This record gives sequence, structure tokens and C-alpha cells, in this order.
Amino acid sequence: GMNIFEMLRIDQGLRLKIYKDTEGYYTIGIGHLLTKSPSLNAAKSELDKAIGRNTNGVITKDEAEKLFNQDVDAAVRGILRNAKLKPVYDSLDAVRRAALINMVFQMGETGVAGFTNSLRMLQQKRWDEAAVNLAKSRWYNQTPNRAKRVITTFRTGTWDAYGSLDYAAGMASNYFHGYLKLSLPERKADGLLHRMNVYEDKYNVTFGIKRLIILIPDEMFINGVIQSRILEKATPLETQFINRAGVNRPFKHAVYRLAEKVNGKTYYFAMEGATPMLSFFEAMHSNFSATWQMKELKREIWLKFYTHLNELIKTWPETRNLVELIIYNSHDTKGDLVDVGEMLKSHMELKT
Amino acid sequence: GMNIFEMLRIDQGLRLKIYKDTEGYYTIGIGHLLTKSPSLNAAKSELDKAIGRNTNGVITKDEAEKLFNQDVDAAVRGILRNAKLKPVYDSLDAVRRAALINMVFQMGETGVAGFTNSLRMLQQKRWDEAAVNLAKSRWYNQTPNRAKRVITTFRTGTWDAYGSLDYAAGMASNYFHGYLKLSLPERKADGLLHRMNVYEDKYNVTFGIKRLIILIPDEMFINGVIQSRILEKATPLETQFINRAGVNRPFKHAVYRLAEKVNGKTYYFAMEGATPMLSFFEAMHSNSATWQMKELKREIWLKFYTHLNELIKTWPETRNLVELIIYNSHDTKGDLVDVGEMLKSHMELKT
Ligand SMILES: Nc1nc2c(ncn2[C@@H]2O[C@@H]3COP(=O)(O)O[C@@H]4[C@H](O)[C@@H](COP(=O)(O)O[C@H]3[C@H]2O)O[C@H]4n2cnc3c(N)ncnc32)c(=O)[nH]1
Repeated sequence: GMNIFEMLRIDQGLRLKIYKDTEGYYTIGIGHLLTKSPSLNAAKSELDKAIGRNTNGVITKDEAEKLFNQDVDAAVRGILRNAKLKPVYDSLDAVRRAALINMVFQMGETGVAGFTNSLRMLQQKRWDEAAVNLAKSRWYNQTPNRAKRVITTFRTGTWDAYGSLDYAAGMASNYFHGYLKLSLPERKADGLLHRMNVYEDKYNVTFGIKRLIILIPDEMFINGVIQSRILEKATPLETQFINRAGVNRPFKHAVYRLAEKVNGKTYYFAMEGATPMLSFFEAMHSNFSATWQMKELKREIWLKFYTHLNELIKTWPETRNLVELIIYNSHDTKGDLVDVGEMLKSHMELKT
Repeated sequence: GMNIFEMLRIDQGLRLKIYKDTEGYYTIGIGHLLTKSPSLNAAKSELDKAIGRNTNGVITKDEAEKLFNQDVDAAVRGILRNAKLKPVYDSLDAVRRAALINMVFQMGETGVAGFTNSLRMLQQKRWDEAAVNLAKSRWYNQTPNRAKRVITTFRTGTWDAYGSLDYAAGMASNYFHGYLKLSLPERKADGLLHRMNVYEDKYNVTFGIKRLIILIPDEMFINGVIQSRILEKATPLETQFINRAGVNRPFKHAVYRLAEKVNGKTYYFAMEGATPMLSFFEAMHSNSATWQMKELKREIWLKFYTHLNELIKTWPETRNLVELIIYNSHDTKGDLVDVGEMLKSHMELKT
């Protein structure tokens, strides 16, 4: 997944070979200082003594990880001893503490202690106020890319600002950029709401909610189709064509309708299963044999996919009010398969 | 992102709460025996001694990974002290060493030493012979799934048996299972080759390559289109409809043709860019282009091509249906590369 190592590999960068930092000092891995000597062989001697073998200037990714956590433990020790930094650290969460270790590695302890007013707002949990003040910082001007991510990590307490670099978040990002953000927002005279308005006027029907509903069950659909006792498949929305990767690509959204009246109305729904999860389920079934180890990993990817997808949809105004994510267990507590048509009927009743 | 910890998390399993093994002994993490005492609080105190805090039976993934690396360090010390295992371990690279340590975690140090013939070919770096020899063992019979992944690690020296849940290899897996293998092979009387044969007969044209060409540039298409001075867009292939997660999904392929004849013939090509890389590039540009991210871009870009190419060749339904073209968007001079000249050169070679 995502942790402090992957975060600082983004902001600082990883080097499996010896390099020089901004002050010309020999360094390796993620900002692990070897020596202040201009001698390259003296830097190799310290590198060999730190790992236990004559690496001759090249180390493994695992060895670079075992150097980095030592520097994290050593940086925490100094943070706890520094009187200007320990009260902010003690009241911060681990994700925000990891963000607090981030600027420590970049500018040092004295530089982080310079932001006396921003640390005091983080200590008081005023996440929005210290986000605005770090934007005005000189550290923001020198590194505009890195300042935003540490700010958002302090403001949200999540790994959102570091994009999609693991398997789960990347499935949501490709889902988002390649389909949701691409085809649903109104662009030119076309878009999701436009297609639904043309659909409602053509068939004289009413959509229960004017959003694309995405089903994210923990298990793929039985027989690969949406199984329901009161929901039937209807004519899809008119296909919209969008140039994508050299193809005038057709994008189609399926439409289903309740076979039973709710409040005297037949409700339609533009909806679909979360097909990335289906492609993930299919890929996993071909490589692994459904052990308890895989079920935990599948559910872990399953949850992270929804959380990152829901975060991407909310942060972008073009898609904030266009998608409805429904994540659920395919079986109820009694063990029976959940009827998505019943879920939609109940949702329509709970507001009308 | 795959390593020995994530490998044993696949094969053996990670439990963050104190549990009891097959012999009724309290265990934590990935098979870390805590104590043989029936006292649960004795297991909690022993776990507190190993972690360094009042866990009371529950630990985090980082603590369990740190505890697992200690168990690996102890297993390596035992392997180096074993005269039967030390020579092969010294000769093996880091990845193949993890496959050896995987077996020690499963059957113990004395069990791995019995593979005398098997350890010899590994020491002499005969990977294919060692992979065949290991498949004959009883260890392959009791636990076949775990053995095949360890044997492939000995055979290839990579993490290809386990790394399907990494970003690049995972996006290639979704790209392969959810699109390439889904819609290109021939189902009933439909598929890519059928659409291309219908296309050649309707328009009386000839495809230069009887495959779907997937362009993998290191940079997004300019204005989202394929730029070329000798390629031009033609009528696309007829759209194929496949039911997919409740949607009658359309699968359409664009067709391009060479603007100039190659020995009197105009050659057509079904081709498109790699949509997982386009989304990845779009996401990288939103979250700027420092050297840290430029190396990470090329890293995922390279790993996506290699794992997608492996999946295409592994399955016979797709082995001769896809043509992957990975290339730098600019030459050394800095000029933009015309993808059509690459295809014209491909055509001029055997025609
Ligand atoms: N109802 C509806 N949903 C659509 C349509 N097009 C896409 N979706 C969704 O967007 C996701 C991203 O697809 P992508 O084109 O950006 O790359 C995909 C994906 O990486 C991989 C597996 O697809 P899937 O798991 O179903 O995720 C896709 C889907 O959920 O293969 C790529 N892929 C799938 N189809 C194509 C295609 N025609 N051309 C190129 N790449 C494809 C839609 O039209 N309707």
C-alpha cells in the first residue's frame, strides 16, 4: 500500500546508487547522508559499513528501505527532544506525523521549527488555517509540488495528495480519468445529464436519481449479469462518441427500471457494476486459488478502490454530483444474496 | 512493490491478532511463534517483548513486517550455518534467495536440505533444469499452488508469480482480462480477425499487420490523437458488443492507412494507444515534472509494457493477436516521432 517510505520516495526520490545532495555531500537512498568528505571511496566505506557488505556504490531497494526507516527512527528521536516540535508531534495523527517527518527530511529540524505559526495551528487541529499559511511560505515557492502534498496530508489526514501509485488507487484513477470524468460531465452539448434528459423526454420516464450508479459488491455478479427480482434492463442511454487514444470511442451507459411502482411512479436508473473490480476479480481468479489469504487481500483492494474512487469524485467539481457509489456485501447477514433492485427501491422510498 | 514479505503474505498469510497454529501454539504475524505455553497472557507478554509496547494481542502491519524481517534474518543465519544450504544460497541472487527462504518457512531447514539434486542446479545456475526437478518432489504434491510460484521464482528470478497486485502489472492485468483477452479472441463467429476479414472484403483493402497494434509512447498523444505525416484515419472496424457487468459494452477499433503506397499497395492498420498509460499520464499531470516523478513515470511505463507483453504471449487466445509498440515520443534530436514511419519501415522490411 502507501506508507512513509512511498511518500518520501515521491517527494525526495530514491537512488540505489551513490549521489550528491544539494550541498555536494555524498548520499544514497532517500536522503541518507554517507559522509561530508569529497572522497568517493570514503563514501563507499561508510556505505559498506552501514549495510554490512561491499556494495561498491549500488544497493538493493530492500537495503534502501532498511536505511530509510533508521533515519525515520533517528528523526523522531530529535523531534521528541526538540521543545519547539514535540508538542505539535504528540497531538498529530500518524499520517500527519508522517507528513511532519516529511518536511523534517527536506529542510531540517531548524527549518521546520521556523514555521512557528503553522505548527501552532496544526497543534490546535485548525487544518484549514495552517493549510493556507504554508501556501504563503517560501518553502512553497521553492518547491510548489512538495508543499501541496504535505499540506493536504495535514489537512485531510489521508494519502490522497500522492495520487494513484498502488494497485487499488490506480484502478480508481483509470476508472475516473478514462470514463467518469471523461464522459459524464457536460462538454459541448453532450454529457450524462443531457443524455438522461433526452432519455426521459423520449420515453416519458423518470430517473429515480440523475446520477450514474456504480455497484461495488464484494463478489462479482452471478452469471455476469445484474440479478434482481424487481429490476429489469431497459434501453440504454444514447451512445456518446469521444475521441480517446486515437479512436472515436463509443461510451454507453446501461439503464434499468423497477418493475414495481414506487409512490405511483416507475423509476429508471443509469447504473453499472464497478467493472474494474470485475477485471480485478477475473485476474485474481486466474492467478490464485481463493485461499483465506487472497480473500483478505481482495477485500483490502476492494475497500481501497472505493475510498480512492469516492475521493476523486468528490474533489473534482465536474463529477461531484454525477456519480453514486454503492458499496455493499453481496450477501446479507442471513446469507441470502442482496437484491440491488430492493436496494434501489428502498433508496427511493427513504426520500419520497 | 513485491518483496519477501509480500510474498509470504501471499503464500503463508498475515494475521494482526494473536492466533493458534496447526499445533495449538500461539502465533502472530506471518507464522511468528510466540510461545508454547497455553497461557494467552503469556503470549501477550511475549508479544509485548518482541514489539516493544502493550499490544495486548493486536499489532499493526508495520510491526508485523518488522517482526517478519527479524524472522528472515534468523532464517538466513541458519541457512549460512548449514553446509548443505550455504553454497547454493551464496550463489543465488536476492530474488531467488527469497524463494529458498520461502521453502525454509514452509518445511524447515532440514526439509529444504533434502533437495540435493535441486539445490545443485540452482547453485550451477541451471534454472530450467532446477524448475523441472523441483516439480517432481512431494512438496509439489502437498502444496502445488505455493510450489509453482516458488519454482517460477527459481526459474525466472523475478516476482512475476506474485507481483500481479502491483500498479503497472495490475493495470496490465485489467487491460488484458477486461479488454484484450475479453474482446480480441474469436467467440463463436465474432472477434478481431473476423472483423478484419469483413473489413478487407467490404472495402477491398489489405491490412499490413493482422493484429491490433497498441502504441505505448512515453508521453501522451498530442491533442489526444495519433499525429503522423504518412498515416491517415480510415473507416473504423465494425463495433463488437459484449455484455460486461450489466452493460452491453461496445468495443470499437480505429483503422489507419498509409498515405503513400508501399510497392503499389496501401496498407491498413487497426491500432490505438494504451488507455491505461493515458489515464496514468493524466493522473501524474494532475498531482510537477520533477526528476523524482520522471523516473517513476518511466518505471511504471516500462513495467506496464513488460507484464502486458508477458500476459499476451502466455495465453494462446491472444498470443498472435496484439502488436505492442513501446517507443520514446521524441528522438535524440528532440523532434517528434512519426508513428507512421515506424509502420512504413515495418512494412518495407519483408515486402
Ligand atoms: N458502462 C460503460 N463503462 C465504461 C466504458 N468505458 C470504460 N468504462 C469503464 O472505464 C474503465 C477504464 O477503461 P479505459 O478505457 O480507460 O482502460 C480500460 C481498462 O484499463 C481495462 C479494463 O476495462 P474495465 O475493467 O471494464 O475499466 C473501464 C470501464 O470500467 O481495459 C481498458 N479498456 C476497456 N475497454 C476498452 C476499450 N474499448 N478500448 C480501450 N481500452 C479499454 C463504456 O463505454 N461504457
